[PDB]
Amino acid sequence: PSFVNPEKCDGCKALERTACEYICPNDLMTLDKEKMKAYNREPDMCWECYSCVKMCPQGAIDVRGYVDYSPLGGACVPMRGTSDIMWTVKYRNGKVLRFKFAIRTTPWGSIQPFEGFPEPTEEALKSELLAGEPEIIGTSEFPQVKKKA
Amino acid sequence: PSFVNPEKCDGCKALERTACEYICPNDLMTLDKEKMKAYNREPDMCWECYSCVKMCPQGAIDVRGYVDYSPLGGACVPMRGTSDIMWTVKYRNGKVLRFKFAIRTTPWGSIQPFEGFPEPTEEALKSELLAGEPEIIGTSEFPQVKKKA
Amino acid sequence: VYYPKKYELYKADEVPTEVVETDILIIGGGFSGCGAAYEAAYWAKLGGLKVTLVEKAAVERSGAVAQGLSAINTYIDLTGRSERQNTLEDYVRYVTLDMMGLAREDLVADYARHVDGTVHLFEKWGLPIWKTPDGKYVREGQWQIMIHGESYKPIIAEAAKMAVGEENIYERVFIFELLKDKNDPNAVAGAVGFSVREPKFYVFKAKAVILATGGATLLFRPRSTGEAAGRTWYAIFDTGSGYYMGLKAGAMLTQFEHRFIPFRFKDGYGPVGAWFLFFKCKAKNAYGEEYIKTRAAELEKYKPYGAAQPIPTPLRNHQVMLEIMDGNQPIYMHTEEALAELAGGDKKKLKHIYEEAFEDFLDMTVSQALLWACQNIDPQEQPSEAAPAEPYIMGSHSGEAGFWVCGPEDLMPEEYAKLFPLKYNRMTTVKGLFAIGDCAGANPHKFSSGSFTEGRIAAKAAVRFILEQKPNPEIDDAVVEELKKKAYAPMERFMQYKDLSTADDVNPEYILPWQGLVRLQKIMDEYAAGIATIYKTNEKMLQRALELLAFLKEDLEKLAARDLHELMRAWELVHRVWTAEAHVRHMLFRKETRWPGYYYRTDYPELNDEEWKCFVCSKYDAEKDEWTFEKVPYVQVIEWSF
Amino acid sequence: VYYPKKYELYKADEVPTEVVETDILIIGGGFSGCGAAYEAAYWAKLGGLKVTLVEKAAVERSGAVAQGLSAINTYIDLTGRSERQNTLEDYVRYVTLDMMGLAREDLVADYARHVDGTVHLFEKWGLPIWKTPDGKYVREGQWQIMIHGESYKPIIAEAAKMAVGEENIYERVFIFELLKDKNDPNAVAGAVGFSVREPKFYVFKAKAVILATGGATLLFRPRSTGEAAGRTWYAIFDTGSGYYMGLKAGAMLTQFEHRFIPFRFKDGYGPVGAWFLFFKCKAKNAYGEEYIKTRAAELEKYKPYGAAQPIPTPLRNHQVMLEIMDGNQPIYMHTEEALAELAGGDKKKLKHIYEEAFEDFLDMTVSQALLWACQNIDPQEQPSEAAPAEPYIMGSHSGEAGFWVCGPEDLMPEEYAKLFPLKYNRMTTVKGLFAIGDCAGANPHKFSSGSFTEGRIAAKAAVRFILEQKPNPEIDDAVVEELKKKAYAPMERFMQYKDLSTADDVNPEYILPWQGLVRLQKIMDEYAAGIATIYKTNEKMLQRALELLAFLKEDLEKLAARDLHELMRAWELVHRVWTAEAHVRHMLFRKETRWPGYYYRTDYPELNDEEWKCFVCSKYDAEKDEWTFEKVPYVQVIEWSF
Ligand SMILES: Cc1cc2c(cc1C)N(S(=O)(=O)O)[C@@H]1C(=O)NC(=O)N=C1N2C[C@H](O)[C@H](O)[C@H](O)COP(=O)(O)OP(=O)(O)OC[C@H]1O[C@@H](n2cnc3c(N)ncnc32)[C@H](O)[C@@H]1O
Ligand SMILES: Cc1cc2c(cc1C)N(S(=O)(=O)O)[C@@H]1C(=O)NC(=O)N=C1N2C[C@H](O)[C@H](O)[C@H](O)COP(=O)(O)OP(=O)(O)OC[C@H]1O[C@@H](n2cnc3c(N)ncnc32)[C@H](O)[C@@H]1O
Ligand code: SF4
Ligand code: SF4
Ligand code: SF4
Ligand code: SF4
Repeated sequence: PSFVNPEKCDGCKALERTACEYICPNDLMTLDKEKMKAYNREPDMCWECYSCVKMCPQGAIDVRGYVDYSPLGGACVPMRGTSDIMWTVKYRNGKVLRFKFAIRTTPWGSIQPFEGFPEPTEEALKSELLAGEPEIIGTSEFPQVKKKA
Repeated sequence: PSFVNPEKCDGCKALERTACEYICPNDLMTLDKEKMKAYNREPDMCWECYSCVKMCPQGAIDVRGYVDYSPLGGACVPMRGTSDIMWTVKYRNGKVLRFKFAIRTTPWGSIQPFEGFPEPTEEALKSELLAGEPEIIGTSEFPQVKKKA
Repeated sequence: VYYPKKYELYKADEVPTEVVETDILIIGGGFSGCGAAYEAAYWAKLGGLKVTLVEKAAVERSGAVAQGLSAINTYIDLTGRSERQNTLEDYVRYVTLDMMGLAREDLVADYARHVDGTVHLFEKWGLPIWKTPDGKYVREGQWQIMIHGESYKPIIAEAAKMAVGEENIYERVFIFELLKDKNDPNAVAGAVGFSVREPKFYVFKAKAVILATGGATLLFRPRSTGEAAGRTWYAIFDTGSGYYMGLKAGAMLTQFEHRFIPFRFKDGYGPVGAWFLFFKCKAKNAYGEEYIKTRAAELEKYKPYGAAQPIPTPLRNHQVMLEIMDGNQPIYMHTEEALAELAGGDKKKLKHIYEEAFEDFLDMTVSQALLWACQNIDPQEQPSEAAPAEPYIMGSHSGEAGFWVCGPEDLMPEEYAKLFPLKYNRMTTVKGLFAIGDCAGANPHKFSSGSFTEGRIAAKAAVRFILEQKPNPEIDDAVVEELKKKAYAPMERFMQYKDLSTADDVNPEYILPWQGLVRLQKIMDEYAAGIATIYKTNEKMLQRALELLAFLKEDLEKLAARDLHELMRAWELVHRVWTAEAHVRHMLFRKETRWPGYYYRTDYPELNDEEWKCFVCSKYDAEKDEWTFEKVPYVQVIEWSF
Repeated sequence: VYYPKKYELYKADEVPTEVVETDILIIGGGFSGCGAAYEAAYWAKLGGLKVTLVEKAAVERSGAVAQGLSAINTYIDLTGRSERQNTLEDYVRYVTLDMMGLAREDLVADYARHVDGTVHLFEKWGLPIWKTPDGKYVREGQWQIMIHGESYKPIIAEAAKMAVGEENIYERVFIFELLKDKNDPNAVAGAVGFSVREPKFYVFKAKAVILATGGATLLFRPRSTGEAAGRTWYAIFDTGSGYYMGLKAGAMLTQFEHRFIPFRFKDGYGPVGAWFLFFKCKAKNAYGEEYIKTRAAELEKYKPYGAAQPIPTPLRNHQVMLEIMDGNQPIYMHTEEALAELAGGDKKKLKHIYEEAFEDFLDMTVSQALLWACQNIDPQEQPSEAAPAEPYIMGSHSGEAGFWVCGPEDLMPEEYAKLFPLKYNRMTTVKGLFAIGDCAGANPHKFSSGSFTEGRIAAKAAVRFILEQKPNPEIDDAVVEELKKKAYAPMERFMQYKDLSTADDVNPEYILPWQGLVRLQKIMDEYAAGIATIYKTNEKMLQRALELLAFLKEDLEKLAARDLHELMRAWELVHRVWTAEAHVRHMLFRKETRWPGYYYRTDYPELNDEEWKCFVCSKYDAEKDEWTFEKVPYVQVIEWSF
């Protein structure tokens, strides 16, 4: 499960919103108003999805494998950018692996949902065609499927 | 697991020791110096042996069946005396059962460990005889057993 | 187990209600939900319709694709953009055979003819797809393509947000029940929910509601019960909410007995799709036996399913189950031999495929890479153990559990239209209520692309439904008030009975969410073909499960919650309990074992194509508190032969 | 899971040491320990010897008999005080056959000839034994007698307290390691422990040490993993402490592969002895079949054990397992049919046996009566489900795992004396170190009366050893200090690394006791023939278990503790891990399946009397970190025939 490093967490007090609290799909990350530092409120409900880890601007969050089957010592640390993500995998025995993968080929927030699409019409609303079809499918005509005689 | 009723618990008034904390075979019962009331500190380690329940002079301890398999509503309440013990079993459906069983045929603290036993001797120390034998066994002599031919 | 730092308690009467009026309400901002929001926004313009998306977490990372995905499991390729083109008829046949003969082909062919467009849009939006030097999409197996999908969900979330508008997206709002037309017992009118960030009760009034909550997990006890109870293979975030609210409303469920048992890397549950299909990895028992071969004979009895290629997943599972029953574990995925064979002595090639192997994990299930690191397992040197996880209920993946939904006018046969009052694509048996993704049953193998696509389909149909029928349901204010009281009842119960014990979590008058969940998991694990019995069950066990679930359902009326987080956990439990009941009743009704490998009815061990080649559909009537079942015979809709 | 209310931290150097000098140190104040204290006090007078008893809890209710017991399972009756007289030869035969041929008959015959006297003393001391109108002890089965034993432990505790004196009983002191003679590497010199009520380190210097810590539970994952993880059938209070300290000291273990799987009422694990033997209850599968009938033939392959009467318990379990594997659950104890049959229409008779039935539960496992109450189960109306629990390791009950101990000079054959430097009754291979009750292996079926009796036997032997050999052990102060540092290391580690995370229980540099325990349970459950595999295992699985236990053992060096309670929990975990390793190594060594029903080696499925009719004994050498195994052939000591 995820855990927060007290030394690196600043409670996102210099930001408009708390990144980890905002991103967690299972509502586990929350702030301890006392310390003004985050923590995982229910670790056994953590999916270890690393969303909080990737979005923490201070890199204060890491993941410690579930105790049920994880010997101590291992770690996977991501450094997510805009077009790619870097990973460092550290083995219990000290071995260190480094990887880098692409994550997006276009600028963030650049999607134009219906770019090139014609306007919808009442007539089209009655057909089987979805927005952009049939051309977005790659064919000039809507794909046909043989019904059993 | 066991649980303490706040309304009946007096953190063991002025007596010399805290009954529940003293008796628990798994060291679960303890006092919250703040409230001056007891509680089970680790319920998933409770054997539901009812030792704490029986020994609480205020009858402030009860047992709520493990949630894993227990529908709400059932209860077993003991009233332990000196020569017998009474039990009341209440079903989830309202059914109520009452039993009473003997627990001791002699006064408490009346045991004389070696009553009537002869004094031990260095010679006797070398035999197979235990304290009180062979008399306490009830046989005409120390029990013999046939060795495999 | 949950131990809140402090209390966050509210009484229903002190919580403000926020009423939101909209035309189309989409419950769940996951892959299918985002697909619906995206497509609805396009057609909504025809009537100036309002589209609203409600998500319990944050759309940017919510749902099954939170970590991203390593491949898009459904891409037909009708023009040759990938390494392998396929036909729609071949795809439909493939899905039906994998379902052991039972699939709504009108629904399968429908999403399949649309899915490729969705995939193309995904790439256009920025999703990096693996490509060969020639520029073709890299195939994993026959139907999937590899992707650099760490940001798969964020990209899709952005598209949905740009389409519908941020002001139409409600996050951190948990929907727990639907609302029906006051003047029509079989028409939806909206839904109710509550914030998990502040004290606010939500009442959504809508003309059409689309269920996109994902499937259900944690119904069954997992193979890890401590912290790792959180390592469910499927999305731990999905708790059968759609199933619950829809079934309560009277929407019919179908194939709810069809759970999915995933065979994955043990404990971490890393993916095996790439290892099997791409890296050509072999699975062997503790004695080096490749059971897909040594257990081939056991599949001959299944005709023609056992001779299909690929072998149906439940049958592949059955082969490993036989090994497990014989006690031939550990079962190994021989990654070391797969990499050595693929590299062929070329060290540079080895480094490349080695990196590809790790990306397959780091882009989708980091826990497996973490497990390897903690256990000092180097895939090029030693094999990894694999195992089937506990059961999960969903309709988008290899399982087809979900609501019985209407198909397109041009493909759906009359045999399948009888139960729908209104014939709109993906609409349930409740008028105005649609179901998509995991929530739509009888049309599996949708996965990410297919789920987003099914959402697009329901969305367009919802707009058509609204403009054609001009629905105008009225919510019942009395019911809303009763539901508002129920919403916060757990908190009020906690406050009312907490003083009975010195310990908050050991009380005789209430159960906390984690306590009721532990109980549910045990019941299902021991009586409903869970891991405890190697997925076997019978009439007696299932009947006992119903008795125990009855006790639990009654005890749900005594749930307690200490904060908003736990209040949500409380309703997530309620949702799972009813989902579990429906699952048990469905398994009890079908007197055959059609999917050995997923579950076995020891009292009806054979597959019965004479009387059970039908979809099992049920309806729960809340007013009468009665379940009714009926059999809908399968009919082949698309042209194909074995 | 454990969540302390507040910290209670101490550094080793801040903790005061209390040195206690005694002659005989008894570790564990349960039934065997109290028997040792009682008898030791008698003979100790011969040399003015000091007898000390140390208990981690309170002797009044500590151990397996905390709730009391409903019967005394071992009473031969050589004169006719009960409804049925028996002979010693028949008893020895009975035990050897139940062990499928492997039992130290010299040890069994020895406690058997002494046990009746112990029982008679118990009654003398106030224990109410059920009696017929004629005044005869009421028999349960052939070897047991019914008792009104709610206060069974308190009565025995009083006897021990009256015998040794309260000034010689140390309670709330956890012993975690033995001390050896500085002057002799194979001689005991005392033990070290710590208080769980205050910061105090204990150093017990002694001439003889008697291990009476009870067996080991919670090594395997239970069938309930939430709060009910606490409902272990055997004493959750016993964690293999004796096994750990003794094996580390170099004392040889025997039959450690022989675990016991109890078949009891499901979930609550209420007793079945009275129901089966006294009430004549039948156990039937879900279809009404009495499987001890339908599965009788399957025991034919186990000649002559399978043709023995009573049928060996492991074989009874085997029949149950066959039913479970075939999917014939639930298995029911038909209490309703038993009560009706016994009452014979007599309402007053029914009321009386009904009270007897509930006493059987209320006097020993209240949870079962509570389970019936919560689930509305009335035994006179409906049957109850039954099932086998997870494995437990002990040597006093139906399991015979424990230390290899010396027998009496008049019964022990030369074949069994070879490994003992000194021949004293119940002494281990380590000079001055004795083992009793659960801690003594190869002589099971001792139960309450026999365990107390074995303690008496060892106690007299210890006094004799002291007066004859006149030992004068010297403790190594350097080792004592090392152990003191180790004792509180978990607390110091918590303080040193807690700042690495905002959550005390999610830290990368340490594991808390409950976290290490969850891990141990999962490993044993999945690889050491736990419930997860219906008690099956093989070489590969056991070998993997050793690898995972190796990781865990290394991680024990990074254990953390937040208070004294958790510090005890930390050491109890340490004790369990080594006990688990020994169990795994023993199961790996014996290449056969002699006790199907308790465990199955799928790679060696048959019982082998040609090569494995021997006791498996092992020794752990701490210095070299090596395990050595030896096979000691069984020889029939007492005269009897199948
Ligand atoms: C969990 C998981 C899933 C898959 C895989 C590996 C793993 C580890 N891998 S492979 O290796 O197996 O092959 C795949 C792969 O590589 N490629 C692919 O295409 N698909 C795979 N899936 C399948 C897809 O991910 C799946 O088909 C789709 O995500 C299903 O979409 P949907 O049915 O929409 O479910 P969702 O989880 O995305 O979203 C549900 C939303 O509902 C929310 N929600 C739930 N209840 C709610 C309530 N009560 N109120 C308000 N909101 C409420 C959720 O928060 C989420 O936002
Ligand atoms: C748990 C259990 C056990 C039995 C039964 C039902 C159930 C639910 N039932 S039937 O239904 O199955 O049949 C029986 C029955 O009716 N009749 C009978 O005679 N025996 C039955 N047993 C068996 C007996 O109880 C058993 O044989 C004896 O108690 C064994 O005696 P011993 O081996 O001495 O174990 P113990 O548990 O009594 O005592 C151990 C002591 O050691 C302490 N201890 C442990 N570790 C220590 C440490 N590190 N430092 C200091 N102290 C440390 C314990 O706290 C305890 O005080
Ligand atoms: S996102 Fe990081 S810095 Fe911000 S509150 Fe969370 S852990 Fe602390
Ligand atoms: S790893 Fe994922 S599930 Fe766990 S806390 Fe972080 S965001 Fe939440
Ligand atoms: S024994 Fe009873 S009155 Fe005394 S502290 Fe415990 S619960 Fe409270
Ligand atoms: S029931 Fe027994 S184990 Fe549980 S807290 Fe009370 S005395 Fe301790």
